[PDB]
Amino acid sequence: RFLKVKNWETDVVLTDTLHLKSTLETGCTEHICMGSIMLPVRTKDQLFPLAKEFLDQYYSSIKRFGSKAHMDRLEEVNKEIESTSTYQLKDTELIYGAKHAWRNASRCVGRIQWSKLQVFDARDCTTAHGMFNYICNHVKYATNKGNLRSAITIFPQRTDGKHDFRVWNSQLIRYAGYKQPDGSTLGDPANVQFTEICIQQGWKAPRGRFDVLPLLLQANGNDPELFQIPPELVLEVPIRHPKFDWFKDLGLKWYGLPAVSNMLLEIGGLEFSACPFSGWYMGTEIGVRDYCDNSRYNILEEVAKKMDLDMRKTSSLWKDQALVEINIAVLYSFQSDKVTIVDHHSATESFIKHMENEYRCRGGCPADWVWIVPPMSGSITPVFHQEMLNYRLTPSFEYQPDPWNTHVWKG
Amino acid sequence: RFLKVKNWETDVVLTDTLHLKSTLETGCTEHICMGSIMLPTKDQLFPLAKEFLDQYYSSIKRFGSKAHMDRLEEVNKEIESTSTYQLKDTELIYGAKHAWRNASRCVGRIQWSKLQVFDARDCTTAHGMFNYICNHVKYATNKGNLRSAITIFPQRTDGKHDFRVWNSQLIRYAGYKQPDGSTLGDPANVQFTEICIQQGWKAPRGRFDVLPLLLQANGNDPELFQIPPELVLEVPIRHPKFDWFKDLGLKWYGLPAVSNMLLEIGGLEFSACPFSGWYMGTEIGVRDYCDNSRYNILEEVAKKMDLDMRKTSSLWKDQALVEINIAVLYSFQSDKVTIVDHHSATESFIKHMENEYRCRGGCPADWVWIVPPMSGSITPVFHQEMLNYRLTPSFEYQPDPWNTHVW
Ligand code: HEM
Ligand code: HEM
Ligand SMILES: CNCc1cccc(-c2cc(F)cc(CCc3cc(C)cc(N)n3)c2)c1
Ligand SMILES: CNCc1cccc(-c2cc(F)cc(CCc3cc(C)cc(N)n3)c2)c1
Ligand SMILES: C[C@H](O)[C@H](O)[C@H]1CNc2nc(N)[nH]c(=O)c2N1
Ligand SMILES: C[C@H](O)[C@H](O)[C@H]1CNc2nc(N)[nH]c(=O)c2N1
Ligand SMILES: [Zn+2]
Repeated sequence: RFLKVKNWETDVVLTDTLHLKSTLETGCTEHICMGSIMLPVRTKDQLFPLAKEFLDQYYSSIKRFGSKAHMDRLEEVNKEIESTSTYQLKDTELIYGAKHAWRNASRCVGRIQWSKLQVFDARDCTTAHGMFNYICNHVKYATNKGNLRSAITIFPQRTDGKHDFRVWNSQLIRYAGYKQPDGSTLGDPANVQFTEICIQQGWKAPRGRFDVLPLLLQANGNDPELFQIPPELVLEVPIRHPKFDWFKDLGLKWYGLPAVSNMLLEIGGLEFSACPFSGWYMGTEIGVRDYCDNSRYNILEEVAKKMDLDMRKTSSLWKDQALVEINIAVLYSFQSDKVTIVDHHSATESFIKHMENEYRCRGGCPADWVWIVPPMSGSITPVFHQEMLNYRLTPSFEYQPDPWNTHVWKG
Repeated sequence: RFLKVKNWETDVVLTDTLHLKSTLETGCTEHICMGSIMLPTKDQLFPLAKEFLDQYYSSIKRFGSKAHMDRLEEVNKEIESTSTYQLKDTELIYGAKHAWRNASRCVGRIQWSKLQVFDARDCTTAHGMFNYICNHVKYATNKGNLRSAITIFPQRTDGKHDFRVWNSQLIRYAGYKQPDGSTLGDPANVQFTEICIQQGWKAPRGRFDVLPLLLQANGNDPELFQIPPELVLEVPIRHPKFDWFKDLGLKWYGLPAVSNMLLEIGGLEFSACPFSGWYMGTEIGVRDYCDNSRYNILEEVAKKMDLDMRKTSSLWKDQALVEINIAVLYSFQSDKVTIVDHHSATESFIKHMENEYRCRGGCPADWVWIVPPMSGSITPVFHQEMLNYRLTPSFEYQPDPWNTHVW
């Protein structure tokens, strides 16, 4: 079967065959679409077919499908599974798997970059201190003094689910949030729960509005341990506006390195529960979501007051006016400090080229419109007008429950 | 199977049971989501009629009543006999209001029960259709105090006698391809502007020429009619800050009146059912004015604003986009023509959703269409999980008539 998608701005039509290789389920049925739903201990039984399919993919990509190297690897993995109940990926396979998990990430607009991913193998790590060392090296490498480089660090895979490696931080670099007795929040409201865990674990909170959270690292299923990222490794950008001199006095900054650390990396049926990865920011992630979500720093009103817009009627679009200026400031500040950032116009245009290229060389590109379209100025970006097909391919990044909800404490 | 939708800004969780009553298919499967795809006999009829009559009599709290069973029998008699049936006026009004209520792509559904339904099922000619449409337009426009309305022409019989309005909207601006190479007026209507000229129309070849109506009654060739200009309420677009905005020469019409959809009630098909409400500001300012395939004024506006258009990262497009949409709202509000901004309309829809979940068990909703085309995440609908499913009565798409008309 074949499936067509149309760009309604350009009339370019693309044909998807790649969805045929999709096995995992979407959440939708013939009778309900769950496309806007945020989120809709594995035995040898199901593992060898997952390994075989991955190794077929791997050896096909290197033009060795059916070779003796391919057949020998299949044999070797089979015997390792039935004898040890799991198996170890070769370095080349791990790198391939991590790159393709990114390539397959249908919610990621930044995938044109997928093949230039730096993969750090941390599968020999055994302790939380070792994890901290690997993560520091990741941050330093990825940050590269502002010339950001994509990277992923891969800690040992799950064994029986009782010895998991986990990074308890949702991102490697994030600001604390503190609930005050008067009901207000200081810092990032998204991080109040995690901040409280850190404090309970012994973290001495500075209780400011932009406190970089400590790392909370769990090795081999043991209780997690606290570590402070060396401050010289945390590149931050003070936010100023190119026309509004009062904007700096808002006291805003952000960190340069977006580094997601709570997802699970699935490769050939193996589960890597700690696999922090990093790229560089699209400006709206900070300017629209981090700063202007009502549930986050929520600076629209203070910015709009300082711009002296008509704030009495929403049809003045004072929120839309302030939002644009804030996002101009974020982009101006990062570029002025020579920290890598991409605006949503450039990013979505690159994604369309990537997607067309993927349809030609690969037969498709799974894409989640709900997430790909940026959270401001949607229809003046080319992705808004692009039909997209969403389906799940493996290798993949998956969500996993927050570890404090599942962890068995040792004491 | 009893599904939950979460609002991630407010943590409000609603439980949807209405989707289990859904019948038609979404285009999605368990292996592939098509949420962003724009367009995915005697025996079939009686279950359709039964399903509809059942919900009608339930809604008036007469389920399982004498009148319910009688009407079920009478329609059953009529289908066995005539191979179709006719709706009572009460059922027709109910069916049209619920077609709107069920329109999962419509953000303006909080108004669904205040729809004025005009029964035009006695219409037989295109001149009669024109007359009904003029009355609709005058009633709906209401000197700028817009009122929702639908006019329902006779239902399909054998598909040879269809009533169709060939316009996609009752009021739209013409589109002309220049010898110079580009497009004058609305590029989206270049083909329809051709079919009007290629049928008799005499075009002013301006930038904002109201298109004539092309009306097809009973399957005959469609006929041209000019809507009386005094019935077409237009708003000149000015900005409450930039005096040069007026010189751009922009205007738009006040009445959004979709005329090319098909209304399905109880299995009966109404191929000509123009309906109208009032605009959300972004439909004009974001889509009509700033789409690259439409009037595409962003460059000229940014030029007049003297923004740095060298690099995309100056967000000059975004800045211009905001000012254009401030002016649209300002112009309509100043001329006392009903319009709603995207902030108000999406707040209304969240309120509508909670109402529908409370009193009905759910609300089918298409996030890809509901979230406005600018400033998405500062509107509450962006953070609202939505379930999309197809209920009937419904409005459906249908092929353009010129691709079907046995001429
Ligand atoms: C290189 C520059 C990159 C850019 C500009 C970028 C951009 C984005 C953005 C804006 C999102 C939306 C998520 C949100 O709004 O919270 C996203 C999602 C995602 N990205 Fe990328 N990304 C980049 C690199 C990467 C890398 C290196 C990886 C993995 C190796 C990755 C994997 C993903 C995944 C798995 C998601 C799904 C998010 C989720 O489901 O919550 N991205 N990306
Ligand atoms: C009264 C104020 C109304 C507002 C503010 C409103 C708003 C909207 C908007 C913004 C859209 C998106 C369509 C697009 O972007 O092209 C839409 C779609 C739609 N509206 Fe409403 N509308 C209103 C009244 C009505 C009425 C009276 C009906 C029918 C009786 C209706 C039926 C629909 C349908 C069927 C769609 C989706 C059609 C499609 O798939 O393109 N609307 N509406
Ligand atoms: C509602 N989000 C909850 C949630 C939970 C767990 C993970 C994520 C998440 C996952 C991602 F891969 C990406 C994001 C955006 C942050 C981000 C990451 C990267 C690598 C580049 C970029 N430019 N930006 C967020 C989000
Ligand atoms: C990409 N659209 C293609 C297409 C084709 C056929 C019909 C439509 C369409 C259908 C609708 F019910 C509504 C619209 C927006 C116009 C509109 C209509 C009404 C009643 C109120 C409003 N405020 N606005 C457009 C759209
Ligand atoms: C309800 C909805 O699915 C949710 O708000 C999504 C919408 N699209 C998004 N898109 C991106 N990139 N990031 C997000 O967090 C979200 N949130
Ligand atoms: C491809 C995509 O489905 C298409 O551009 C849609 C996106 N969402 C939309 N939403 C609304 N309200 N109106 C539209 O025309 C569209 N177009
Ligand atoms: Zn779907």
